[PDB]
Amino acid sequence: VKTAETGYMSRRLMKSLEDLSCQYDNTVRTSANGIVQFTYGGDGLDPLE
Amino acid sequence: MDQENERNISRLWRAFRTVKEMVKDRGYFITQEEVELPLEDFKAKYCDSMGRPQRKMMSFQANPTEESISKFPDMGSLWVEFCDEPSVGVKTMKTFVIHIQEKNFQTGIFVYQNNITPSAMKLVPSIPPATIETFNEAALVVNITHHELVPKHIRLSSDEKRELLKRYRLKESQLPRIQRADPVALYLGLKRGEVVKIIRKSETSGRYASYRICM
Amino acid sequence: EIALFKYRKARLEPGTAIGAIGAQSIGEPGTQMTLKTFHFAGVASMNVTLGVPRIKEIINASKVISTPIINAVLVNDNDERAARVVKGRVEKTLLSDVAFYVQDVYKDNLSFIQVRIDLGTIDKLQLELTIEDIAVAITRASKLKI
Amino acid sequence: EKAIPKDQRATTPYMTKYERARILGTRALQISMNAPVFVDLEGETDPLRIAMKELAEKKIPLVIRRYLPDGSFEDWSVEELIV
Amino acid sequence: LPDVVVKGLPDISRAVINIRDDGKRELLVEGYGLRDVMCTDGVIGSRTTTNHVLEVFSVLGIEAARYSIIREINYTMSNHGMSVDPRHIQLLGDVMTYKGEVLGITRFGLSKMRDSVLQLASFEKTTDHLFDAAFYMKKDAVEGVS
Amino acid sequence: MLSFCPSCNNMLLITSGDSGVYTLACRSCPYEFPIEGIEIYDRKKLPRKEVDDVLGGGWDNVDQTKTQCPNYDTCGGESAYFFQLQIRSADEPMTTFYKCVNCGHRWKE
Amino acid sequence: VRYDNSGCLVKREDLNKAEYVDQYDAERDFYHSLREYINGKATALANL
DNA sequence: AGGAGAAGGAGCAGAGCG
DNA sequence: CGCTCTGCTCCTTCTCCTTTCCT
Ligand SMILES: CCC[C@@H](C)[C@H]1CC[C@H]2[C@@H]3[C@H](O)C[C@@H]4C[C@H](O)CC[C@]4(C)[C@H]3C[C@H](O)[C@]12C
Ligand SMILES: [Mg+2]
Ligand SMILES: [Zn+2]
Ligand SMILES: [Zn+2]
Repeated sequence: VKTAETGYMSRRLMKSLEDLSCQYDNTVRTSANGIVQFTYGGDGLDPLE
Repeated sequence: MDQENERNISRLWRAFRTVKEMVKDRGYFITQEEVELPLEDFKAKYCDSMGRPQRKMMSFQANPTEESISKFPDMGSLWVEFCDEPSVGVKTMKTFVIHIQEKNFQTGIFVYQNNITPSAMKLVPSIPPATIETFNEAALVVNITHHELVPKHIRLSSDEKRELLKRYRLKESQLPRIQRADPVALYLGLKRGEVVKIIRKSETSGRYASYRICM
Repeated sequence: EIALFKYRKARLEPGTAIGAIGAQSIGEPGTQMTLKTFHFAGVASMNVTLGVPRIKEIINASKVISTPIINAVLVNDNDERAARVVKGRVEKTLLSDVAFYVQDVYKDNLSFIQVRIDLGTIDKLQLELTIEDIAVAITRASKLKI
Repeated sequence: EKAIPKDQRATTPYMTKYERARILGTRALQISMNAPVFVDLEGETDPLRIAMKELAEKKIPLVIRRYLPDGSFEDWSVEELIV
Repeated sequence: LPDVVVKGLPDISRAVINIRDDGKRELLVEGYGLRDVMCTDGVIGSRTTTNHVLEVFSVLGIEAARYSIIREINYTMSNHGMSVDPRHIQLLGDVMTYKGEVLGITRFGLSKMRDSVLQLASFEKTTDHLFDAAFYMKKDAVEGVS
Repeated sequence: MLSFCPSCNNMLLITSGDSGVYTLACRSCPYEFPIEGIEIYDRKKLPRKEVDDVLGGGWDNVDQTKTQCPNYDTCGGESAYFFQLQIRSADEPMTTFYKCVNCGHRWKE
Repeated sequence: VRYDNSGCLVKREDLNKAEYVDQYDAERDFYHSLREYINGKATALANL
C-alpha cells in the first residue's frame, strides 16, 4: 500500500529540487539564476566527504 | 468585571511596552526607563480616577536619533495613536488621516483595538508624501522579535544594499524575497526594495548571514 | 597538515547536482517508513502522526493537518494551583461542564429557560469566572445564534 | 562577457571530478579520431586509457573555461589544476 | 444552550499537563489557537511553538517557518531511525520558503518560480499548461534540465 | 417539552394564539390545556466534569532487549525498547526498531 | 578580514557583534577548534 | 475514493442618501 | 431613517491524480 505513495513523493520531490547547482562563486542557485542559498548549509561543506 | 478590567489593563500595558520597544529598535529615540515602565506606574499615569484605562493619554511622538538620521537621512517623526472605539470606521480613520496631514508627519501608526472595516482600509494608502501603518492590539502582546524562533533581522541602508549587490554581482530581482505585510517585515516597517540582513544560527554551522529583499 | 588537507578537501565542488542529491537523500529513506504511526505498546501517550503522512503534510504545505499540537512553556513548577490555573484558561465549551442542570419553564405570559450554574465545580477546577462572565458569554452566544 | 585576468582569479585551484571526467572524455574522443599523442604508448590501443596515461603524466593540451553566474569567466589549464 | 464556550479559546480541543524528563510540569495544547496561547497569562510567550508550519508562518514570519520546517523534518526522520545529513533538509526548507511564502511540493506550489511551461507540462496538468502558454504567449527559455 | 395529546398522542405545543395565551396546543385534534396555576417545567440533568490527570508516559512495562547504542561513547546503553512490527517483504526477514533506554535514540536493524 | 556591511574594516572591538557575521565564520570556528584541541594536549602534558 | 482549487451564488454589516 | 447599493465572508458544486516495471 505504501509503495505508491512513496514513489509519488519521490517523483514530486525530484520535480521541485531537480535543478539546483553549486556555482563557481559558491552560491546555490536555480536555472533562472535565482540565488536560493548563499552557501551550502551555511557551511559550504559536502556531506559525503 | 474587576478581574476583567485588570486583565484589560495588563494587556494594554504589555501592548504599550511592545509598541515602545518596536519604535525603539526601528531607530527612534526612546529610553530604557521609558520602556521599562512598571505596571503600577502605567496604571497611575495613563488611567483616570474612576478605575478604567484611557487610550488618549498614550498617543505619543518619536524623533529620529542622531546615528539613525546619519544613516537614513530621509526619515521623519512618527505618531503612535491608540484608539478607544472598538470597531474603527471611516469617520475615525478620516479624522486620523486629517490629523496626520495637518501635523505634517512623515509616518504614523494606528493601534486599533477590536476590528478594522474594509472601507477604512481603503483610506490607509491615500497620502502622496506619507504613509500610515495600521496595527492590531491583540497582535502586540508579545513582540515577535524576542521569540526564540525568530532570527535577528537587520535593515540595510541604500549604501549597504548597493555594497551587497556589488559583491555578488547580483540584481535585486534575484535575492530571496520577504513578503510585504510579513509579521517581522511590518514590525520594522519595510518598504518595497529594502534589503534585510538576517543572522540565522544552525547547530551544525554556528552563525551565518543570509539576506532578503522586500517584495 | 592532515587536518588542513582534510578541511580543504571537504567542500562542495562547483557543478554538483546538489538539488537532486538532496531530493533523493530525502525520498529514499522515505520509502521505508510505514504509512502508520507505529509505536511501542504500553505508553498510550498523546496521539501525533509522525510517518510518511506527516512528511506528506509538511511537504504539501497543507493548510489543515491532523493532530496539531501547541507546546506552551510555563513559568512555575507546582501541580496544585500553578499548572491548573493556566490550563483552565485554554479550554473548550464549559457551559454544560459547569451548568449542573438546565430548565425549561413556562408561565401565564412568560417563557423561561433557567440554568443553575453551581459554584463548587468552579471552586474545584480553578477558573476565573463567577456570574457576569457567564452572562456576557451567553449574550454573545445569543447574538451569534438567535 | 569579459575574462577575469590571470593575476586576479578567485576560483579554486583544485580540479573537480566533473572537470576530470570531461577532460578524459574529450581527449579520448580526440585520440579515437586519430590525433597525435604525447606519451610513450607501450602496448595499448584504447583512446580512453591513452588519455588516462596522458593525464597522469600531465601532458593534455586543453584548458578549462569556468563560467560565473554573472557571465564573466576564467581560464585554467590542466597543468595548473591539481588533484 | 449548553454548548457555548464560557472561558478559554473556542479553537482548541483540550490541554494536558505533562511531566518532563527534567521534572518540570508543562502542558501542551491540541488545537489551532497559537497567538492566544502565546498571549495568555502564566506562559512564556517567547518559548512557545506549534506543529503547524503554516501557523508559525502567519504569526511569526517566514524565517520562523523555515526553522519550523527544518526541525519538523529532522524530528520526523530522526524518530524513525533514518540518518540523513542536516544540510539536505536545510536545502529543502530553503527551497520551500525561498520566495517569501510557504510554497509546497504539489503541482499548485510548483508554479512558484519554475516559469517553465515544458517542465510544468512534463510534470502535471499538461494540456492546461500548454494552452495557457499558447494564450498568454508564455516565452520560456530552455535552461532547465527537463 | 415532549408531551403528547391525550386521545391522539400526537404532540403538544405552545401557541402564540389570541389574547396572549401560551396554552398547550395540539394542532391535530381539538384539545387544549390552560397553563394558569403553573407548575410545568422540564428538568435535564447534566454531568459537569472531572479533574483530569497528567500524561507523563510509562516507559516501564515496555518491551526491552539487550543491545548497544550507536553513540556508546556518549551514553552507555545496555538496553533498548523494541518492536518487531516492520516487514518489508515475505522472502526478506523481519525488521526490528529500537530506542536507547538511556538516551532515547531510535534506530532499526 | 571581516570587513564591514558597507566595506569598511571592523575596529577589533566589534568583532563578535552578531551583525558583521559573514562567510569565513565557519572557517574561523574550525581554526579555533583546532587550536583548542592542541591546547588540550599541551595542557595535559604540562600538568603531568 | 481523498484532496485541494476554483468558479458562482447568498446572506449581511457597512456607508450614503433624501 | 429605512432605504438601497457596494462589498465582503461563507458556502456548495465540479473536476484532476495518484509506483519499479519485465522483456
Ligand atoms: C477548527 C477548524 C478551524 C480551521 C478551519 C481554521 C482555524 C485556524 C485556521 C488557520 C489560522 O488562521 C492560521 C493560518 C492562516 C493562513 O492564512 C492559512 C493557514 C492557517 C493555518 C489557517 C487555516 C484554517 O483557516 C484554520 C486551521
Ligand atoms: Mg527477496
Ligand atoms: Zn390532539
Ligand atoms: Zn544511547
